Amino acid sequence: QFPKLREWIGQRVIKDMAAQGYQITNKLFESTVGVKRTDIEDDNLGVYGPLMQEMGRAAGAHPDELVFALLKAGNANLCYDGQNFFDTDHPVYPNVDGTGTATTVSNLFAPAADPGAAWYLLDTSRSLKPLIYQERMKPSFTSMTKEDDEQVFMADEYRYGVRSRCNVGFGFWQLAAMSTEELNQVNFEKVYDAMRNQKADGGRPLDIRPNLLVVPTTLRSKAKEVVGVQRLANGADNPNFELVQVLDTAWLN
Amino acid sequence: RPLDIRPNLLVVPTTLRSKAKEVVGVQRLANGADNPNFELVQVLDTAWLN
Amino acid sequence: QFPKLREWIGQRVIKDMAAQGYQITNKLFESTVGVKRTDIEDDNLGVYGPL
Amino acid sequence: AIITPALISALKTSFQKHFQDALATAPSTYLQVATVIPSTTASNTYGWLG
Repeated sequence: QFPKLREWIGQRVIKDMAAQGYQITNKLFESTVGVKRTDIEDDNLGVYGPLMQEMGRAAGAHPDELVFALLKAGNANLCYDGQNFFDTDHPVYPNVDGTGTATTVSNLFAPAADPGAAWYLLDTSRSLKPLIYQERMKPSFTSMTKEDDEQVFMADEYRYGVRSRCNVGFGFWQLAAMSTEELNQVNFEKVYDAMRNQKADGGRPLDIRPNLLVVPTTLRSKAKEVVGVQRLANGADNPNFELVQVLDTAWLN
Repeated sequence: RPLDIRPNLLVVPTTLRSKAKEVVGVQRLANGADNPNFELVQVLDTAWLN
Repeated sequence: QFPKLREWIGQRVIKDMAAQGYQITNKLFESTVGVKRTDIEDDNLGVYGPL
Repeated sequence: AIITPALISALKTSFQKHFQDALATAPSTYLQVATVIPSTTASNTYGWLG
């Protein structure tokens, strides 16, 4: 960002910019299953050859596993700045900022708040190669003649999970998400306001607009009372009703 | 991999019918609040239970 | 289900799949009622007959 | 096959600019709390009648 405006006194202080870079390399993946000729050719029941479609759906489901495992491990993997994606010591010019809250008493499951409105989303994924498959169902195969048979069915995929700004995301607050009060409202509005109160390199607000709340299946009820209930226990409004849309996923924890 | 399970039916005997309908079937809980468990599971009342 | 994807390090790791089986046998039931010939064959009001 | 890891291992990359302008800045708001009065000299003196 361009340096902030300054009051003209004496000469000028010629400043410098700050270019940033992120590097990430593709990885190779494969799942392979081997069977025998006698097994399949003696399978008169026909409940042994859905291998093709099972393998196809495994390949289709791989990206979900990759992305959500990365989301789980965000507290361990590093973002561009140099710290963990979810860390308490994200650096600003002289300042230190934290995007992960704990309790050291009750930390079981972590909800996640993701402002996906921006052009670049969170925990992005890169697709270098689509899926490709192969079989061993002809006599001339080396595997077909290596033993009785090795009728392998495998997958080939080049992928790796990616991430983005580790300040636009706040995805670790394992304190609590639901109670009569102070867990239903405090720890959620806390994340919302902390994300809306971020400061950029230079001294300008980030303009964060949290819109997605991601929780495991176990915290969905807490998330739904936090957002999705119009009235309140005492008959009043829920000030956070319809504040952010919640999504329930079973690929985390 | 996760299993997709979508509960849609709650089976209770006659004696628990009132409790089941109160849990799911009432829109206002105590002070006009909203029931989070309204119209998510359909209750089945059968006398062939306990 | 098919095994999950694995990072490529050296050689393909040939995996195994599994199948499951369940079985149950039928059972035979009955309900029996005994009535007296003279009791029902003399029934003139039709009390018996919905049997 | 064999090659120095400072030429191929360095040039086997594709630069992309997705990260550019990913985030934004707080929108302008001073209009809702202030009027714009242009000035043509060092200072502006204001005067109104009682």
